[PDB]
Amino acid sequence: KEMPQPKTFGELKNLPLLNTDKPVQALMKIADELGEIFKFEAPGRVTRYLSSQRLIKEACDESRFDKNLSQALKFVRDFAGDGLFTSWTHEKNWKKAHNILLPSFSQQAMKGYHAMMVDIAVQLVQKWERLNADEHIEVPEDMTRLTLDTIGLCGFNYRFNSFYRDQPHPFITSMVRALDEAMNKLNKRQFQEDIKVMNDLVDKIIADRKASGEQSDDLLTHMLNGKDPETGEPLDDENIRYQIITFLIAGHETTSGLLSFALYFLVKNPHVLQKAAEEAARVLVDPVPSYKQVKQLKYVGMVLNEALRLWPTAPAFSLYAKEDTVLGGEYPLEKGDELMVLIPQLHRDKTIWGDDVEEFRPERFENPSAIPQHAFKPAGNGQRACIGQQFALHEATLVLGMMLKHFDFEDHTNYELDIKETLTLKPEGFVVKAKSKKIPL
Amino acid sequence: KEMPQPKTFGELKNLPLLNTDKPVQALMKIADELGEIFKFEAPGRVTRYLSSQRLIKEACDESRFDKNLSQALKFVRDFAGDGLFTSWTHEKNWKKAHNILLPSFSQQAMKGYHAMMVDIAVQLVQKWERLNADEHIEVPEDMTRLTLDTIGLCGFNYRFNSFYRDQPHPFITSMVRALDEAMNKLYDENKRQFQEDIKVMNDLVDKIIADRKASGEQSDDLLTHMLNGKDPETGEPLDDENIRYQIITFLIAGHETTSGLLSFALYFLVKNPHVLQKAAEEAARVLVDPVPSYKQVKQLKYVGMVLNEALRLWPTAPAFSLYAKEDTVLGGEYPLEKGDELMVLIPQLHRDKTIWGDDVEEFRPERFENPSAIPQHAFKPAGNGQRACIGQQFALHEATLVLGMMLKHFDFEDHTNYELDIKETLTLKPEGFVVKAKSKKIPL
Ligand code: HEM
Ligand code: HEM
Repeated sequence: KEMPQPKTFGELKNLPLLNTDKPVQALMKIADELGEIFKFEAPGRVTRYLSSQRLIKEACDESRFDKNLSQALKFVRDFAGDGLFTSWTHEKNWKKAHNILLPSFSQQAMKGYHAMMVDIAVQLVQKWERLNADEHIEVPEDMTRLTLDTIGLCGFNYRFNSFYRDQPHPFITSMVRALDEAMNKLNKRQFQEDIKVMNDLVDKIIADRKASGEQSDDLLTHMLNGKDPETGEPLDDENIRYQIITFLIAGHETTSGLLSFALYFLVKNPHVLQKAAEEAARVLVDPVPSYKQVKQLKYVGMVLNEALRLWPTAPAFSLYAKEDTVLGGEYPLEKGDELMVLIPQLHRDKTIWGDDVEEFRPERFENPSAIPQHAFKPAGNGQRACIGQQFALHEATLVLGMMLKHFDFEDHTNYELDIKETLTLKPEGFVVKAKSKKIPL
Repeated sequence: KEMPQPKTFGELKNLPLLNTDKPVQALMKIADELGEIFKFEAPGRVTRYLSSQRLIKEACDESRFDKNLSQALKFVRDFAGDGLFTSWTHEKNWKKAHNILLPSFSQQAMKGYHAMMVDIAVQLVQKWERLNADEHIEVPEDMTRLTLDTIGLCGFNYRFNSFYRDQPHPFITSMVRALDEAMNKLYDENKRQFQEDIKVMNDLVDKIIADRKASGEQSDDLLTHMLNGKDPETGEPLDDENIRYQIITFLIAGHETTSGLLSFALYFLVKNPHVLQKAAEEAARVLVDPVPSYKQVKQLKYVGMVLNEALRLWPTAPAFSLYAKEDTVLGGEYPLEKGDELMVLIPQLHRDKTIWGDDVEEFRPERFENPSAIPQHAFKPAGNGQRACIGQQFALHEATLVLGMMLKHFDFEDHTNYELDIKETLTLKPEGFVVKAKSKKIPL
């Protein structure tokens, strides 16, 4: 009944324990030591970190707990505003935007984003095809170039052309500078300038599209044409801007991290790589993969789910108790008390996954119906789960499938995993050499 | 712009594509080929079948579309008359009965029907408790015995005593034969028999109304409510003949839709043993008294989710008809003229993958864990708007109660490895579904 709590530093409470470049990995070690629930305090704040499926399934009951705007989300809200990710569930724009955008993020909707995803995918594979013998690839760097550009094209038909440059388009620079500044807060002049660079570009694109009247296959067209069936209202131009900035912020790094971690696990487990590469060869028989072919990349999808099991790229999400309640028959909580779900620990719960939790075994996802409810939560929970989850997996399955069709990979530095933490996780410094199989592209 | 339509074969039009006694299932396969809307013609008519949530939301706009009496409903009107189910919305009795009966069908009103539901539910349990080792249960048959008797007791305090008989009470025999004849019409002896079945139904129900009025007895049934209610709008009460039509209508409209729901839920539970275990775990944790209380039925959350998921896959009154009130454009692409008919294909609506995900055929009650998050007009087992099922709270309270008791008292075996066979009439049901129950020996 008494909750464990790690070391306290007087009036600093537990804050000093997170004065580190890798706070989630430090919290996982605290979960290692204290078990399924621990208390964590900062000067005027309290949170309880949950690690076991037993307690997390109760936390995921939406009649009892709702998404909380953590301090990180409040700082990201200075530029993400009231877009989906940084809104309270009871804010009117959360509901409006959710009802309008849901159907445009469905698996069926991926069919209309497929060609633009392929356009950027092909640009990445062609870059690697064109490398000389004395060169290597910087994985996370190229995966981020890919994901940013794909979200810019599918989101608002805008080309960042990140594969044509050494220094990123100026929006990307301000966006990543903006996000790092908000994560560092856990400058002001630079922060305000970076907000303006983001709003100026996105506002201009929205004003240009409304002027032309053109209809394309992007999310902006859907937002300009959508009407919330409940209120009957469309989103205004400011909120559309925040949704756009939000797709980029929430989707670019989580998705590039997944691709980087999946390639990492594959070069470290050659037998799994070979099985995934043999599926890619059999399925992707055309020089341009089709939507239906990506859907048949089943083992590739299993590789991606297992990479997400071990290193879910948006690793913690925050909840608040809606009313007074008791968690797991043991821990009484009051209305408003906050819970943090530590996804990487949930995904290491030996009572669900077996004792081999640290092993990379995509075969765990062979039968998706066997995974207990709330045991696997890389996309968060319920109505506040990631709306971009079908987009992210289609993109990553498409791209990983193409990589495996076209190249053999070498882990030429015997890379040592070093997980860098920002809003998201990624394998910093991960580099490979790819040798082309010379297959038509 | 042009409406999709299946191949036409000269003067037979699209009729050769429905050479079946299971047209909704056949129609769902055409929706799978042609999409969210298709026109369907036969020499006699023209209708448009709608399957996506996006166009069904527009068809559900009551200022543009209203309930159409299909031909089945017109044939059923010969014995259901101007009861709520077979009336046009503009008929005076529709609006008077609607206003008067709404408060007797609310959730709150279920509190007063609860004891009578419990009465018939205990008889079903006792029947199954008393079977010998070598026996099995006919599911839709017993479920239909239960619903008819529950509707009879709660509707007009009449006991059909279906669990005491091999052959139903004469009223039931006549009602079900009258219904069958109505659907089969979609013959001189059929006609004479149909007039005899109408007289059996009317004579009994008229006699019971008259006995009630002559005694002044006040009971907990819908008949008392209709004898004493007055429409707040016109200030008038229902007359005796209309009261007879609503009693027949409750039985017609409620018996097989509700029995079909229970049968399909038990079918999905025995084909999905992990779900059945989770549901039975809730029934054991919640139903701690000898017989369930109203409050206990309301706390059977997972049991209600199982029932909703069964209604998502196989909505037991699967299609409803609408007519355009005025000229209008549907979905910004399809112009309709006043009077044009639409059919809502409920099971196909319920498989719209943009709403529910790609896994639409799976039985997963957890899809209903947070009802408020299901998109508007995505789940429509009770029809739409002011013409929606007035008996919906009654049917869900009954089913939740009965399935909760089933799961409390017995373990179930799908001893024939039953192959799902969906018979279509006015409703759906798993024809021939059979099971063995093993008592948990928990006394009532
Ligand atoms: C593998 C990649 C991804 C992962 C692991 C991921 C993870 C998550 C998680 C854990 C949440 C919930 C956060 C919370 O509870 O506070 C979330 C929400 C969200 N994500 Fe993703 N995400 C991914 C990709 C994307 C993409 C590609 C997009 C957009 C194109 C996107 C847009 C969003 C949005 C808009 C929300 C908020 C939804 C709402 O609350 O209504 N994400 N994501
Ligand atoms: C799960 C069981 C049930 C289902 C799936 C169901 C379904 C429906 C549907 C879809 C409609 C609309 C028909 C149309 O638009 O043509 C309807 C109407 C109706 N149902 Fe139900 N029903 C069920 C149970 C009941 C019960 C138990 C009763 C009575 C005790 C009942 C009585 C009625 C009546 C009177 C109407 C006509 C309402 C009006 O138009 O004013 N139903 N039902």
